[PDB]
Amino acid sequence: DGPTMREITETIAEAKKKVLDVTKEAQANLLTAKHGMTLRESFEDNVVRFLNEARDKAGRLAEVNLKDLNNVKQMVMAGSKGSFINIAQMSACVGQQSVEGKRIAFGFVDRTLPHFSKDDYSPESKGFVENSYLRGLTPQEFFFHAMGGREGLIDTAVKTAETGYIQR
Amino acid sequence: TTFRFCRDCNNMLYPREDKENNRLLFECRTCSYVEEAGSPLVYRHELITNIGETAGVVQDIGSDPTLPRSDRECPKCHSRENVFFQSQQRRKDTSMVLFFVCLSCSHIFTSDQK
Amino acid sequence: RYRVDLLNTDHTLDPSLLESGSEILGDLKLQVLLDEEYKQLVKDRKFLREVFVDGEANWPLPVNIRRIIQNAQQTFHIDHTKPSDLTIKDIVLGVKDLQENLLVLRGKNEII
Amino acid sequence: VGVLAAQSIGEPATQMTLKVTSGVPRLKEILNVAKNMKTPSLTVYLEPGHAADQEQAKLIRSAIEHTTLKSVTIASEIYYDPDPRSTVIPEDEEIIQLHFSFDQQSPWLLRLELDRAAMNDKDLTMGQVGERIKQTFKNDLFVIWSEDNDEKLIIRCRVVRPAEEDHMLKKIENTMLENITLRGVENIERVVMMKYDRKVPSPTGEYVKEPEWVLETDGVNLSEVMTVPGIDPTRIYTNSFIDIMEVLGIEAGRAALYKEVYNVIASDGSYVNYRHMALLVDVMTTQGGLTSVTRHGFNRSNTGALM
Amino acid sequence: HKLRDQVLKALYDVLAKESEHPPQSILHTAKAIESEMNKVNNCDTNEAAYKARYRIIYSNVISKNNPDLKHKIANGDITPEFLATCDAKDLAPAPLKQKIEEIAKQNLYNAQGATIERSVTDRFTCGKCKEKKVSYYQLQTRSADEPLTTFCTCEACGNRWKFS
Amino acid sequence: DQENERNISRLWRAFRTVKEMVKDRGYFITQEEVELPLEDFKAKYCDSMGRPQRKMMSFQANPTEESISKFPDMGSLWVEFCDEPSVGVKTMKTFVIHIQEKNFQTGIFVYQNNITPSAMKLVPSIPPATIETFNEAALVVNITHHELVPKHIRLSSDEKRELLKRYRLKESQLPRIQRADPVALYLGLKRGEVVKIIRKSETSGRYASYRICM
Ligand SMILES: [Mg+2]
Ligand SMILES: [Zn+2]
Ligand SMILES: [Zn+2]
Ligand SMILES: [Zn+2]
Repeated sequence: DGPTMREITETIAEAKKKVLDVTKEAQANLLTAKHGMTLRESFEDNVVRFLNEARDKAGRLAEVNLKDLNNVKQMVMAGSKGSFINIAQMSACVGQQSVEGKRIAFGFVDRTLPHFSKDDYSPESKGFVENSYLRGLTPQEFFFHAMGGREGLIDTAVKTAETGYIQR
Repeated sequence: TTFRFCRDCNNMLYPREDKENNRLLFECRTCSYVEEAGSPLVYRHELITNIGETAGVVQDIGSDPTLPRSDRECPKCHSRENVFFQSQQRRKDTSMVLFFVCLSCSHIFTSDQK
Repeated sequence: RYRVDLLNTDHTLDPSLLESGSEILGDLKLQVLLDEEYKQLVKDRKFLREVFVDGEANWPLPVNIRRIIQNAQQTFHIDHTKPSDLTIKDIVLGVKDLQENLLVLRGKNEII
Repeated sequence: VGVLAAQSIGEPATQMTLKVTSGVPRLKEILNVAKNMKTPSLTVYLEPGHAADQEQAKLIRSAIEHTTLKSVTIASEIYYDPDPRSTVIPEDEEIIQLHFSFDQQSPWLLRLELDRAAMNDKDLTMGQVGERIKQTFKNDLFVIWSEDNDEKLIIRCRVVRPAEEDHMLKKIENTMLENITLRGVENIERVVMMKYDRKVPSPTGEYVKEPEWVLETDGVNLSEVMTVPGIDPTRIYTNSFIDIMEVLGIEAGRAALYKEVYNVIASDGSYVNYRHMALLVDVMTTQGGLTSVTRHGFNRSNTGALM
Repeated sequence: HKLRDQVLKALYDVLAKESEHPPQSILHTAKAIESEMNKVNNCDTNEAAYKARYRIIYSNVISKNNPDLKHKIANGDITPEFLATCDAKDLAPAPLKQKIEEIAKQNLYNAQGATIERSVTDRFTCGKCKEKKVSYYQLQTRSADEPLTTFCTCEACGNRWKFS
Repeated sequence: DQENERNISRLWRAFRTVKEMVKDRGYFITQEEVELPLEDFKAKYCDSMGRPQRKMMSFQANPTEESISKFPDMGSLWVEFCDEPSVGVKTMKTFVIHIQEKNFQTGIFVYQNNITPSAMKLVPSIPPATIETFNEAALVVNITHHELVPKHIRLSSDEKRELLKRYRLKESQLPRIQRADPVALYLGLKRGEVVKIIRKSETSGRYASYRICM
């Protein structure tokens, strides 16, 4: 529904604002430098925490809007198939893509992908798929989604052989 | 801690000691030229390094496209154009310092807030 | 939850649970039986608290009691009015009889 | 029962995933020991008499962590000071008259420079490290040092002698830097302390999540960390169960092993029943010693040639 | 007695070197000798810790920073207490002291390590405690034909479970 | 302080572990004795200013009435604390001869540091008297007080034979335990002995098991 979609949009927007504020603080060289962790590690932790909170909040918002005549709601509270995260990803937001915990690294020098200027850490440049499966993905986000899926496939293809050996 | 080469044959002078007047004779080993050094400091280690964050300032950084652009002013020329980039010395340990270079004054300046 | 007093005041039973509850209020014999059973219970409590050091109570165990006593109620129509005809001596003998008739190790020697 | 247990452990290892090792490779290591570490961590519990004293916890950390000169040396430089009893460096005169209130030494000064924070983080005043190297040799090195109250921390040292001294001093200071222990037991690296809690029995006979501080490490050793003061020697624990077995006997070995395997297989996809896991532990430990299921480990038993 | 007279000579030298050249020379050498006896009240040439405390006090007098300690010991600072101080970290001078506490505070901060904190929600209930403080995760473990795992982590008691 | 206090406290705690060794091995020691406080220990064993004198600090001990009542054959034991950091061949030779003369069958020997093989080649001499070696570093902390270590108890030969006849095993199908095991060395048992193990199970609480020291 329209108003709920608008609230989703502004929720993601204020999350982006929090991220930008943190980046300004970091680039102004005053940070708490979180204990046990290096400066960049603290920065990455803060931003990933913010983005995942955004995704969770938006998904909860969509779910609590959703009508009782909605059939995917009917299945998901009826047990069998689907999930909260499935509803959230098909309607509200995909969320930040992942390559072993760290988000998408600068394979190209200083940048993730050749469509941006160097030395960014804004989430859309490094791979936050803000959008949703209903609206489809901007092509950069499409690429990062492909990265995450490929990681899952290769992990399956190695773990199956090793677990078979070690079962025998 | 720098090296001084023998002027007579381009080989670095080595520390060797006056056995009686007690002076630093940087002597050549290739030829017999000898030289008196200036300070008793000879060897130097620096077990901790923290330098290199402003590397590779070429005279024409602005010719690259992929550097971003901003609107801070050069506090020498106050031109509103400038170019900024991350610290160059890529350790796991470095900072988020931005180094601003302006095309007009060709001058570098940072944004530290200590 | 567990402590019962038959001669003192504070933990005295309501005598309408059992029709022969009034007259037994005062017997030293049944009081002794209840007291030693209570001591047995508190020894079990100390033992469990030293084996499960955290205090987790949910554990995998054999045959469930709760369903059995529940359907016992739903079969034999317990009410809210009739005092039970159970007697204290009957209860505390029956538990120990079941306690021994449980059998995992057949045998005759001391070790078994 | 054995086949039942084997299948019941095998199948949920198939749907299991892949800082600290976990997952499939950790399970392979602990099922296939292979005394290699990759996370040799061991948790240390404090003495209960020190419940929450952070300074006490740091004090135990400073007692336990291994440190050499790498940990403390900022700067090293060499010098030719010709005068055996006066200094070419202007600043190092008060130090000279401190240590002057036994002459036949090379006039080749070696100079060191430390960090005050890296000294008193571990409560090393530099006085005992100066006398520490002094008692380390006592035969070849004059060792002269500053006060701990100065704004710069320097160690003055010269070789005594009964040519070529540059590279001997280089080798000597290299050995200096490398091998002089300062405090703490070796094979223990940077140690951190977390703020845990424990469902302790309440004094009124209930349970409460009372917090306490725990020392945690990134190396392994056992024969010494039990012996340090201020520690609980009873509840110490290590992931590397082979060392647990060696120090504590194979009963504690198999208990630790069962703890480890339960931890790995209950990180996700819990749970299997207890008895299967216990049977696996017992058949892997019923020889008086640990026996990995390899091409050789259980295979080289006095067992049927056909199987 | 050689160590006695040597410490006395050093003390007379450093108090004669003071900016307040004391005309009470006998009084200040009385201060010197009474500091000598209260100093040897620790060990009296029996342990090297006597020499260590001697180094501490001698260099503290010398240091400059600080110089005012000379006048303060000349006009007060009753030395039998200053046998039993051991308390060089709290003297000569105050700015270095303040530097010491801020160094120690930063060290204590850097000692205690990683504290990742498990962002939550409130929808599910605990499998054991049965309260709603539930925290989760996403990733997919098995083959591609199925969705994520929907990891669970309770925080009211610390319980873990899972939902399909 | 410097190392004197650590040396004193380490010696004190090693003495504690010693003492409880001998106590649970079955020799008769007053319950107050094992928690003897450190300052009292030092007052008992300071010579001049801080030095502990280990030579006289050793002691004899006697089997309990109960341990005699089950086990018919244990003579008095005897402990030792040599003061040299090394181990002297003549020193231990005097030790083993003193054991022989006093007619002892179990001789507890504690070394500060390494033992030269010449001073330990003749350790397995004079049967049936047996000689046992220990480091203070191995004795600074009682092993059994660790909570992962279950209770260990010893089997008489009679009840061991009863166990074999009941469970119909033959003497090799029991799970084993090494001679070089820490708890095995704590108990001091030798080849062919059976240790009953009581550990706190989780599906029945209390569970029994046995091992063989082979
Ligand atoms: Mg066979
Ligand atoms: Zn030349
Ligand atoms: Zn400018
Ligand atoms: Zn819970």
